[PDB]
Amino acid sequence: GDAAAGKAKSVMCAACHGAAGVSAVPTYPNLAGQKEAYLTKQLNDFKSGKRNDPTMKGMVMALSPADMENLAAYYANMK
Amino acid sequence: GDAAAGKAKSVMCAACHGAAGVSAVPTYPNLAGQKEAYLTKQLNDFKSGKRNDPTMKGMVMALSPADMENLAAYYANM
Ligand code: HEC
Ligand code: HEC
Repeated sequence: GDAAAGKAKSVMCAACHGAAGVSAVPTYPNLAGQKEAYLTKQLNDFKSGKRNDPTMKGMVMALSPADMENLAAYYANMK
Repeated sequence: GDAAAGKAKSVMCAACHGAAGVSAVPTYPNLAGQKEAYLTKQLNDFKSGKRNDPTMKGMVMALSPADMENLAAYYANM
């Protein structure tokens, strides 16, 4: 959805996925420029438990449907 | 893993993930420049069934552990 709203919500995400969506640790994925619909589905799937990862299930706990779309827009538009 | 061997096993993967690791389709992820260790984990997780996606489970059933490392290195280093 809204890239700017996503930025506002990305401070925690940046600690692991990087300030510009490129991670510095090899087990944390890069998000910069990823497909927006794919990113949204992953966040939806962590929240629902469809994709089991204890760290990310925890990170999406407080995210609304709009928040996940917005975070996806923020990373997808990274160049 | 061995990027060169990976590239040689990548024809099927390229059909959805793109010839240069950037996909054309909104629900298919880009793999280009992704972290090698992360990509390797996901492939192992599709094969073990720990990550559920009917399409990718299918795609990994034929791959050895080395093939999966090799594909990961191929995408990670492009
Ligand atoms: C570490 C403490 C993290 C923080 C903070 C955030 N994420 Fe994360 N993320 C982390 C790990 C270890 C993984 C991989 C899980 C695995 O299967 O090995 C991820 C993965 C994601 C993904 C999936 C990417 C993909 O290519 O499929 C996304 C979309 C993602 N993370 C986004 C994201 C957001 C929006 C965060 C804050 C709200 C966030 N992550 C925090 C580790 C960590
Ligand atoms: C479509 C018909 C595909 C073919 C052929 C291959 N993959 Fe795939 N891939 C596909 C989908 C629909 C998804 C997303 C599943 C989801 O969770 O929505 C994926 C995902 C991957 C991943 C995970 C990437 C991530 O960021 O976590 C990887 C590492 C991957 N695909 C690699 C890969 C390889 C090596 C392939 C052939 C051997 C391959 N894919 C084929 C769809 C399709």
